Amino acid sequence: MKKILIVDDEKPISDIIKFNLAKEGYDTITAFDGREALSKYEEENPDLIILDLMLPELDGLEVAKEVRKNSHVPIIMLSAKDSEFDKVIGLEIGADDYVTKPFSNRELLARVKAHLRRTEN
Amino acid sequence: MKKILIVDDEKPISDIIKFNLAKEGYDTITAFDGREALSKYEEENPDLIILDLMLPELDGLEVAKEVRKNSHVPIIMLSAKDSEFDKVIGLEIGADDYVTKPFSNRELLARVKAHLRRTEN
Repeated sequence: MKKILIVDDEKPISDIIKFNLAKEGYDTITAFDGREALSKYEEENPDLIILDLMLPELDGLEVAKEVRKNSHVPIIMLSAKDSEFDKVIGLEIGADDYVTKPFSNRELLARVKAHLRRTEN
Repeated sequence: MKKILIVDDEKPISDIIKFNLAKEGYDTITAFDGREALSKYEEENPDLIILDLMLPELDGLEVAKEVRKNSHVPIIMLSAKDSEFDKVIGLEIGADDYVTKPFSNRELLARVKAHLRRTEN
Protein backbone atom coordinates (compact mmCIF):
# COMPACT_ATOMS: atom_id res chain seq x y z
CA MET A 1 0.00 0.00 0.00
CA LYS A 2 0.95 3.66 -0.45
CA LYS A 3 1.92 5.52 2.71
CA ILE A 4 0.72 9.08 3.28
CA LEU A 5 2.40 11.34 5.84
CA ILE A 6 -0.20 13.72 7.26
CA VAL A 7 1.35 16.67 9.05
CA ASP A 8 -1.03 19.16 10.72
CA ASP A 9 -1.03 20.64 14.22
CA GLU A 10 -4.83 20.50 14.64
CA LYS A 11 -5.73 16.91 15.50
CA PRO A 12 -9.40 17.06 14.31
CA ILE A 13 -8.23 17.99 10.80
CA SER A 14 -5.55 15.29 10.92
CA ASP A 15 -8.12 12.66 11.97
CA ILE A 16 -10.48 13.50 9.11
CA ILE A 17 -7.68 13.20 6.57
CA LYS A 18 -6.41 10.01 8.22
CA PHE A 19 -9.89 8.48 8.27
CA ASN A 20 -10.64 9.29 4.65
CA LEU A 21 -7.25 8.06 3.45
CA ALA A 22 -7.63 4.87 5.49
CA LYS A 23 -11.03 4.26 3.84
CA GLU A 24 -9.32 4.43 0.46
CA GLY A 25 -6.74 1.81 1.39
CA TYR A 26 -3.81 4.09 2.16
CA ASP A 27 -1.44 3.55 5.03
CA THR A 28 -1.19 6.73 7.10
CA ILE A 29 1.31 8.17 9.55
CA THR A 30 0.94 11.47 11.34
CA ALA A 31 3.15 14.25 12.57
CA PHE A 32 1.99 17.28 14.49
CA ASP A 33 5.04 19.50 14.19
CA GLY A 34 7.63 20.45 11.63
CA ARG A 35 10.49 18.69 13.42
CA GLU A 36 8.37 15.57 13.99
CA ALA A 37 7.37 15.74 10.32
CA LEU A 38 10.99 15.64 9.18
CA SER A 39 11.98 12.71 11.38
CA LYS A 40 8.86 10.77 10.37
CA TYR A 41 9.64 11.52 6.71
CA GLU A 42 13.21 10.20 7.05
CA GLU A 43 12.33 7.12 9.09
CA GLU A 44 9.22 5.89 7.28
CA ASN A 45 9.61 6.96 3.62
CA PRO A 46 6.04 8.13 2.94
CA ASP A 47 4.99 8.11 -0.69
CA LEU A 48 3.29 11.50 -0.29
CA ILE A 49 3.21 14.22 2.34
CA ILE A 50 0.13 16.28 3.19
CA LEU A 51 1.71 19.30 4.84
CA ASP A 52 0.06 22.12 6.77
CA LEU A 53 1.78 25.49 6.34
CA MET A 54 1.42 26.66 9.99
CA LEU A 55 3.17 24.12 12.20
CA PRO A 56 5.01 24.29 15.57
CA GLU A 57 8.77 24.51 15.68
CA LEU A 58 9.19 24.54 11.88
CA ASP A 59 6.56 25.82 9.46
CA GLY A 60 5.50 23.99 6.32
CA LEU A 61 7.74 25.98 3.99
CA GLU A 62 10.77 25.01 6.09
CA VAL A 63 9.68 21.35 6.16
CA ALA A 64 9.17 21.30 2.38
CA LYS A 65 12.65 22.79 1.84
CA GLU A 66 14.36 20.14 3.99
CA VAL A 67 12.48 17.33 2.21
CA ARG A 68 13.53 18.78 -1.16
CA LYS A 69 17.15 18.64 -0.05
CA ASN A 70 16.91 14.89 -0.58
CA SER A 71 13.74 13.76 -2.35
CA HIS A 72 11.02 14.44 -4.91
CA VAL A 73 8.26 12.77 -2.84
CA PRO A 74 5.04 14.63 -3.75
CA ILE A 75 3.95 17.34 -1.32
CA ILE A 76 0.42 18.69 -1.08
CA MET A 77 0.42 21.80 1.07
CA LEU A 78 -2.61 22.74 3.15
CA SER A 79 -3.13 26.31 4.30
CA ALA A 80 -5.64 28.60 5.94
CA LYS A 81 -3.70 31.34 4.11
CA ASP A 82 -5.44 31.55 0.73
CA SER A 83 -3.44 34.41 -0.67
CA GLU A 84 -2.13 34.24 -4.21
CA PHE A 85 1.32 35.04 -2.80
CA ASP A 86 1.29 32.11 -0.39
CA LYS A 87 0.23 29.65 -3.10
CA VAL A 88 3.04 30.76 -5.43
CA ILE A 89 5.60 30.67 -2.61
CA GLY A 90 4.56 27.16 -1.60
CA LEU A 91 4.73 25.85 -5.17
CA GLU A 92 8.08 27.54 -5.94
CA ILE A 93 9.59 26.16 -2.71
CA GLY A 94 8.77 22.68 -4.01
CA ALA A 95 5.16 21.96 -3.18
CA ASP A 96 3.56 19.87 -5.90
CA ASP A 97 0.16 21.20 -4.97
CA TYR A 98 -1.42 23.77 -2.68
CA VAL A 99 -4.89 23.35 -1.18
CA THR A 100 -6.58 25.86 1.08
CA LYS A 101 -8.63 25.02 4.18
CA PRO A 102 -11.57 24.55 4.45
CA PHE A 103 -11.15 21.87 1.77
CA SER A 104 -13.19 19.05 0.30
CA ASN A 105 -12.16 15.58 1.47
CA ARG A 106 -13.00 14.00 -1.88
CA GLU A 107 -11.05 16.68 -3.77
CA LEU A 108 -7.99 16.14 -1.57
CA LEU A 109 -8.35 12.36 -1.99
CA ALA A 110 -8.44 12.74 -5.78
CA ARG A 111 -5.43 15.09 -5.59
CA VAL A 112 -3.59 12.44 -3.57
CA LYS A 113 -4.51 9.84 -6.20
CA ALA A 114 -3.50 12.20 -9.03
CA HIS A 115 -0.05 12.91 -7.56
CA LEU A 116 0.62 9.28 -6.60
CA ARG A 117 -0.31 8.26 -10.14
CA ARG A 118 2.28 10.67 -11.56
CA THR A 119 5.01 9.12 -9.39
CA GLU A 120 4.30 5.80 -11.11
CA ASN A 121 4.47 7.25 -14.62
CA MET B 1 12.59 25.18 -24.15
CA LYS B 2 9.25 23.82 -22.93
CA LYS B 3 6.12 23.95 -25.09
CA ILE B 4 2.71 24.60 -23.53
CA LEU B 5 -0.50 23.73 -25.40
CA ILE B 6 -3.22 26.20 -24.38
CA VAL B 7 -6.72 25.04 -25.28
CA ASP B 8 -9.58 27.47 -24.52
CA ASP B 9 -12.35 28.53 -26.87
CA GLU B 10 -12.24 32.10 -25.48
CA LYS B 11 -9.40 33.97 -27.17
CA PRO B 12 -9.04 36.75 -24.51
CA ILE B 13 -8.40 34.10 -21.85
CA SER B 14 -6.06 32.24 -24.23
CA ASP B 15 -4.15 35.45 -25.00
CA ILE B 16 -3.51 36.20 -21.32
CA ILE B 17 -2.13 32.71 -20.72
CA LYS B 18 -0.09 32.83 -23.95
CA PHE B 19 1.31 36.24 -22.95
CA ASN B 20 2.25 35.20 -19.42
CA LEU B 21 3.77 31.88 -20.49
CA ALA B 22 5.76 33.51 -23.31
CA LYS B 23 7.08 36.11 -20.83
CA GLU B 24 8.35 33.22 -18.68
CA GLY B 25 10.35 31.69 -21.54
CA TYR B 26 7.83 29.03 -22.64
CA ASP B 27 6.94 28.21 -26.20
CA THR B 28 3.17 28.27 -26.69
CA ILE B 29 0.73 26.69 -29.12
CA THR B 30 -3.02 27.19 -29.07
CA ALA B 31 -6.19 25.32 -29.86
CA PHE B 32 -9.76 26.54 -29.56
CA ASP B 33 -11.77 23.31 -29.59
CA GLY B 34 -11.29 19.73 -28.50
CA ARG B 35 -10.59 18.29 -31.96
CA GLU B 36 -7.98 20.95 -32.76
CA ALA B 37 -6.43 20.27 -29.34
CA LEU B 38 -5.96 16.57 -30.09
CA SER B 39 -4.39 17.19 -33.49
CA LYS B 40 -2.01 19.83 -32.12
CA TYR B 41 -1.20 17.60 -29.15
CA GLU B 42 -0.37 14.75 -31.55
CA GLU B 43 1.64 16.70 -34.11
CA GLU B 44 3.46 19.19 -31.86
CA ASN B 45 4.06 17.08 -28.73
CA PRO B 46 3.60 19.70 -25.97
CA ASP B 47 5.27 19.24 -22.61
CA LEU B 48 2.13 20.42 -20.82
CA ILE B 49 -1.49 21.03 -21.75
CA ILE B 50 -3.67 23.76 -20.24
CA LEU B 51 -7.13 22.42 -21.00
CA ASP B 52 -10.43 24.29 -20.73
CA LEU B 53 -13.35 22.12 -19.67
CA MET B 54 -16.01 23.97 -21.73
CA LEU B 55 -14.85 23.23 -25.23
CA PRO B 56 -16.77 23.02 -28.49
CA GLU B 57 -16.43 19.91 -30.70
CA LEU B 58 -15.38 17.78 -27.73
CA ASP B 59 -15.10 18.92 -24.13
CA GLY B 60 -11.98 18.87 -21.99
CA LEU B 61 -12.80 15.58 -20.25
CA GLU B 62 -12.94 13.91 -23.66
CA VAL B 63 -9.68 15.58 -24.79
CA ALA B 64 -8.05 14.44 -21.54
CA LYS B 65 -9.44 10.91 -22.03
CA GLU B 66 -8.04 10.73 -25.57
CA VAL B 67 -4.63 12.16 -24.59
CA ARG B 68 -4.33 9.69 -21.69
CA LYS B 69 -4.72 6.75 -24.08
CA ASN B 70 -1.12 7.37 -25.13
CA SER B 71 0.71 9.90 -22.93
CA HIS B 72 1.31 10.94 -19.33
CA VAL B 73 1.90 14.56 -20.46
CA PRO B 74 0.74 16.83 -17.60
CA ILE B 75 -2.74 18.32 -17.99
CA ILE B 76 -3.86 21.36 -16.03
CA MET B 77 -7.61 21.66 -16.44
CA LEU B 78 -9.31 25.05 -16.31
CA SER B 79 -12.99 25.36 -15.50
CA ALA B 80 -15.67 27.86 -14.64
CA LYS B 81 -17.45 24.97 -12.86
CA ASP B 82 -16.42 25.58 -9.23
CA SER B 83 -18.00 22.37 -7.95
CA GLU B 84 -16.38 19.66 -5.84
CA PHE B 85 -17.89 17.11 -8.26
CA ASP B 86 -16.32 18.52 -11.42
CA LYS B 87 -12.92 18.88 -9.74
CA VAL B 88 -12.85 15.19 -8.75
CA ILE B 89 -14.09 13.96 -12.16
CA GLY B 90 -11.37 15.90 -13.97
CA LEU B 91 -8.68 14.53 -11.67
CA GLU B 92 -10.01 10.93 -11.91
CA ILE B 93 -10.17 11.00 -15.74
CA GLY B 94 -6.47 11.92 -15.68
CA ALA B 95 -6.06 15.65 -15.12
CA ASP B 96 -2.97 16.37 -13.06
CA ASP B 97 -4.44 19.58 -11.70
CA TYR B 98 -7.73 21.46 -11.77
CA VAL B 99 -7.95 25.24 -11.50
CA THR B 100 -11.16 27.25 -11.47
CA LYS B 101 -11.87 30.41 -13.47
CA PRO B 102 -11.22 33.18 -12.76
CA PHE B 103 -7.64 32.29 -11.82
CA SER B 104 -4.46 34.02 -10.79
CA ASN B 105 -1.88 34.10 -13.56
CA ARG B 106 1.12 33.81 -11.27
CA GLU B 107 -0.55 30.86 -9.54
CA LEU B 108 -1.22 29.12 -12.86
CA LEU B 109 2.36 29.86 -13.89
CA ALA B 110 3.63 28.46 -10.59
CA ARG B 111 1.51 25.34 -11.19
CA VAL B 112 2.88 25.05 -14.71
CA LYS B 113 6.42 25.18 -13.33
CA ALA B 114 5.56 22.69 -10.57
CA HIS B 115 4.15 20.10 -12.98
CA LEU B 116 6.97 20.48 -15.50
CA ARG B 117 9.46 20.18 -12.64
CA ARG B 118 7.93 16.83 -11.69
CA THR B 119 8.49 15.48 -15.21
CA GLU B 120 12.19 16.34 -14.94
CA ASN B 121 12.48 14.25 -11.75
